[PDB]
Amino acid sequence: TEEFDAIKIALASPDMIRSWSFGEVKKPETINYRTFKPERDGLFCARIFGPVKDYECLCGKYKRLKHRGVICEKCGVEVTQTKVRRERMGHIELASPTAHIWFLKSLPSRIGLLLDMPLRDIERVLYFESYVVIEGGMTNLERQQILTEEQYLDALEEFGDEFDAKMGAEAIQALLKSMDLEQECEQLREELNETNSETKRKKLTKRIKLLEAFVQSGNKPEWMILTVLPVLPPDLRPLVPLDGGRFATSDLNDLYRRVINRNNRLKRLLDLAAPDIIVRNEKRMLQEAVDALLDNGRRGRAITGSNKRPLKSLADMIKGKQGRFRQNLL
Amino acid sequence: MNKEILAVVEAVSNEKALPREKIFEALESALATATKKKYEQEIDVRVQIDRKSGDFDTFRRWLVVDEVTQPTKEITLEAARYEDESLNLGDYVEDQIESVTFDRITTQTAKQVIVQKVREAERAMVVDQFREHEGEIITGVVKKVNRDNISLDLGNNAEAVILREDMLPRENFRPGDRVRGVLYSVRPEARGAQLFVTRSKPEMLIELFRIEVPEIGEEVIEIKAAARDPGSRAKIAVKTNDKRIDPVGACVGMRGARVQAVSTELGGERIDIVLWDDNPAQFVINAMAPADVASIVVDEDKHTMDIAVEAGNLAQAIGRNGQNVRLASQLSGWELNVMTVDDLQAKHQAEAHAAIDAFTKYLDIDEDFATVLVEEGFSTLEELAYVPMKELLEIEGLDEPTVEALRERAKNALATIAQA
Amino acid sequence: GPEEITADIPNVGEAALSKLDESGIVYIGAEVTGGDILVGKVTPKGETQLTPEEKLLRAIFGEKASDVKDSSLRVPNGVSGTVIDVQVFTRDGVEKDKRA
Amino acid sequence: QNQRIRIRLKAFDHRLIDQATAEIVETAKRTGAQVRGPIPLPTRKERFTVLISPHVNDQYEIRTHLRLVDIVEPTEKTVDALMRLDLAAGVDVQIS
Amino acid sequence: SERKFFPGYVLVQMVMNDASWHLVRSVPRVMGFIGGTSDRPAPISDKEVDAIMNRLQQVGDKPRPKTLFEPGEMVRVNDGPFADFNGVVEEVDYEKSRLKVSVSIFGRATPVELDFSQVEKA
Amino acid sequence: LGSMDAQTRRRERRAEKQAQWKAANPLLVGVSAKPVNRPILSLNRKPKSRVESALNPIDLTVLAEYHKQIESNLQRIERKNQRTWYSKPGERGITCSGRQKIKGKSIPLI
RNA sequence: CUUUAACAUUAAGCCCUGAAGAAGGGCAAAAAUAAACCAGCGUGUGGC
Ligand SMILES: [Zn+2]
Repeated sequence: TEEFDAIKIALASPDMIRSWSFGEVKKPETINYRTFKPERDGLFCARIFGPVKDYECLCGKYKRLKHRGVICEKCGVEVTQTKVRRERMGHIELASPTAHIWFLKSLPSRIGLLLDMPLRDIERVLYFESYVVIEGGMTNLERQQILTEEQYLDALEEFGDEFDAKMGAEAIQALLKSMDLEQECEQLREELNETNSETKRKKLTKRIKLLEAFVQSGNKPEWMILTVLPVLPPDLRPLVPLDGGRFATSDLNDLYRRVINRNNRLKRLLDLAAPDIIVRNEKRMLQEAVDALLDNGRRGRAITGSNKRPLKSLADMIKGKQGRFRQNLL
Repeated sequence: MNKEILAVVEAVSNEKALPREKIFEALESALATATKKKYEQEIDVRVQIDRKSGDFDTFRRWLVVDEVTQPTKEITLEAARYEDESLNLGDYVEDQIESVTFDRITTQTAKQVIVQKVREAERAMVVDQFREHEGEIITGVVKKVNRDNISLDLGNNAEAVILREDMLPRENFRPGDRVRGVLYSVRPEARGAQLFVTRSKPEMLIELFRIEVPEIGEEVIEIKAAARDPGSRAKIAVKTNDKRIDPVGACVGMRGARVQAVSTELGGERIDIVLWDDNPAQFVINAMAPADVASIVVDEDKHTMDIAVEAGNLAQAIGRNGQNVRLASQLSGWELNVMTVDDLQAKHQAEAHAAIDAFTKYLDIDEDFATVLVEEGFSTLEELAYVPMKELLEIEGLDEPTVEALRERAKNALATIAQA
Repeated sequence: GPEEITADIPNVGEAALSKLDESGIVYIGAEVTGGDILVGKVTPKGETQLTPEEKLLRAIFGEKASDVKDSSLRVPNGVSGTVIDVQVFTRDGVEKDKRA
Repeated sequence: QNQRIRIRLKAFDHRLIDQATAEIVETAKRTGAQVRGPIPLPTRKERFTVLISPHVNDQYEIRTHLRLVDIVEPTEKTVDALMRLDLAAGVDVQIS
Repeated sequence: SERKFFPGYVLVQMVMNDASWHLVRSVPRVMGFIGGTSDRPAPISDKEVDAIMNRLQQVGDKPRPKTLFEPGEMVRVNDGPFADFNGVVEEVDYEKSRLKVSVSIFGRATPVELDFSQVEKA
Repeated sequence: LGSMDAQTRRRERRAEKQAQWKAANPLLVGVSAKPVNRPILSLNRKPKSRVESALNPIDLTVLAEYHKQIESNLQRIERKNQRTWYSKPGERGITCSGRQKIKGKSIPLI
């Protein structure tokens, strides 16, 4: 827009994401290309994002400039310009919650600095190798104490319904909002007024400056974990028109297809009362797939057929000598 | 040349019951369009394509005429003598063989001519279905229940459509229900819906009274007028020819057992079976069968039928929104006004006061002559100048130049109102 | 529908068709410049026909040509010269054009 | 073709059901086979009351008749015409 | 179609010595075991194996295909002149093998004697 | 004897309005539907018998045969064209190459 | 038993605006969503 002052930034709430989006992608297939109409509820669509041509239903009903605004029912497509195809977001509702990769691996670890917990412990929680304890109560165990399967089994012998121990991203999500914010600040300020050792004062001033900045913002510790993941307007990652047959795919489209396939398979496995080992493995696969989507560099894994180069994730479209600061905005 | 055309013919080679030589005639008519008027001016062509060998015979001819105009197509009487009198003025028969030329535009318009021939053949098939089936009671099982219409297979691989405005507002059927309807509309040239079926038009009620009561079809009882408002209220007029049969008492039937079954078809819709009369006022008196009518003043020049109702019988006569008496209007063909005691008294006093004001203002007359014109029964100025003089010369106390001056004043008043 | 190598191109003059022969290909040795037609290629353009019977007659009788979009290989801008050699390569199955 | 075919036929009004019986005889004779019946029933009265206000301190007899149609050798056109016909509202054409 | 119940997972009986480990891992298309930890895969629980052997016990039919049928159920008829029409059955004669089905035709119940193979149970 | 309409009692609520306004004024002019736009179609229905329509319903079997003929002929022609245009070359590979390139133009933007 | 029987039609609301029984709405309740017609990115080479 025009006549705007300072740019503002903050984290993004799930309800903010539902305020953004214009439909929920469900099918991992791009286009049918028998006829070159886009498939409904795919990564491309017309009811979700917008009209394929200008001022036309996908069904091909209303073709006149004096019918603007009223949608079709043959295709559900609002008759508008194709510029709308550049600007409407989309959302995907995940089966399991999912850890953001930047806030895990910026290395000052935001989760680890927030919870006062080392990074490798949080890593082997998120990749399904351990447990944390969430309000153990009348229990020998403490809160941030982590276990293995054997200590978990022995605790289930001991305090079988007392402690509440989970694993995966839901466990970290449980630990985040279970923590208050004012009490930690006042307790650690009193402890810094009761401390003379220097390195302890360094770490504690870091932690209370983190907490004071985190409270003086608007946001919350729930929002570092994803629940609803947004997708880019499909003109902004276009499908390459080849000459003869098939269309050449981008990198983002392959990554979204992999994520949506994994999400649908996990949702069906939750629908059929699967055993626990398989849903643990599938949640680890989905966490790794979103970590492959947001930044391919921390796990240099996603390579395509006939070209064993790393695919360009969303963070690779900003950094470097070709991202949108050095390349296209200067 | 002949191989491609023969491949088209063998490709379009339908059954022997389907016309295949009309395909030859249509494609040679397309060739005659692309060859006769080509491209602007001005020649003639004949072209005939055999079916057995598939070899075109394109005789590029000219029209035999001895006319002093149009020299571009003329053949005189010498070739008629060479013909030994088998041709006359207008025909073209000679034997100059010309090769068939092609073009993008000629092949395009030949495609257009043949596909319009095929659409006319589809039109011919729908009309051949429609001659036996001009309009009938259909009883079909639904194929698809869509959100706007349902379709019916009526045997031997046919289809009929009926939308939601042709049905009752509460019809929601299931697969396997023999529903009954009336074909009413057809558009064989249109590619879309071609057989319109209804259930909520009064021709369905005509067909119900024809199927139910036999003597209506046996030329005893004459149903002339009908009107409905579906699910709620309807009226229908019957008239006997044999005086031995009561028309209302038989069309209602014993205990109303017939039309109540018709009320099964329409869902409680109260159908007033009344007697047709030639006098429209007495017909409207007969038409309000669950009501009572006191008096009706009919003025068809003003398109009014003022109906007087008795006191207390207003709600049963009017009903909901004044519709059924309006349906009685649709039963009468004339505008029947809604019946109300005090409103019609106010309307009659309005007509009387308007007549008095017009007589005292626009005629330049005295009070007694206007009193005579009010008491005669003439409330408008239209029946004072166009009326014959046999009713005006009999007025006592007025001679001939005075009544001629009064007719002149009436014509001047009508010219003043007509130019106001 | 397929594409043609015919010399029939709408919306162009007669003079640009002069260097072409009747088969749709410029002669060996015609000195052309930038912009003229080397090889005349046309594409079908419906756009909306959707008739399950008309497409049967168009694919045989209607030339495989109903409405035509120009897709002829033209000379790029600036370059000039003299056409010294033409090669024609036909798939097994299509009958060869007379210039081939 | 389920050749053992029974039909009972209800009659409130004798004229309408005689008309329908003549239509059944016509649509059975114009398809190839021959029809039998009716062999009618005598007067079977009904016990049906009316909705009338009681007196502080119509009809009683409903003449209904039955008719019988037996078919032992049908055709496909006969049962098709028995499944493609129309009737008057309020009467029964129950093929037992 | 015939859907695989778990896409891309195999349930395998073992006794879990290290020879069994290196036997399974020396099979040309096998990715590693899925357990609670590496070097010791967790065995699956007992109520889950009972629930996964129970979810393959629904393919047992005959009874009751057509020969055991209740009265008072609106079903369909596919044979005779009443082919593909709905109707309410009145009684079920198991001895005579004749269903007395009143087909709802013209908004009216028409009773007729039919067979179990001549009707469609709906 | 019901008279349980909302518009009726609302008109009875505003009876003073129609009592004051209709002093030397008409009451209502409301036109209905006319039988001119209604085809009666009642010339003859005596040969239009129900049992004759039972023996003779409507028919579009020839339409289905014609449509099946069109579909079968078009399927044969398109199967032959997609058979000899997307064939597989044998043991040696694609014996030519596409080589198609598109240059640029100077396109104004008025 | 002395020369053909039959008057039927009981169901869908309440409120506001409006010259009305011309029309415009909300709320107690719900099955069900042809055509005449303007006009790229990833490798290599080389240069500075
Ligand atoms: Zn649409």
